[PDB]
Amino acid sequence: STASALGKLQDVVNQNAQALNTLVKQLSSNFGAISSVLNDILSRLDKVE
Amino acid sequence: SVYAWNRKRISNCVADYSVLYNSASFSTFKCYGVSPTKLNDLCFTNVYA
Repeated sequence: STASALGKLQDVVNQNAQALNTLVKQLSSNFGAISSVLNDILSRLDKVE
Repeated sequence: SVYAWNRKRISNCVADYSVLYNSASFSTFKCYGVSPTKLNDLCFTNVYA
């Protein structure tokens, strides 16, 4: 009947899931670059700049 | 004139930037966000001149 009686395991799983999720989400940050996709900046620029 | 610069819209066309790129009649050919030679593969819409 009682829910959330197993909080520790759920917390561990949630921690792992959110770590992976934010790691995935970091892929869409300019970091100062003009874009966050390699192919597009490669296809629009030249191999010096 | 300087204060009354003229605007043109370009859409629904086919563009060949290579011929004008090879043309030496232009004193300065300075492209900012893309490589001048990489214009023949990527294409856009609502070109403003």
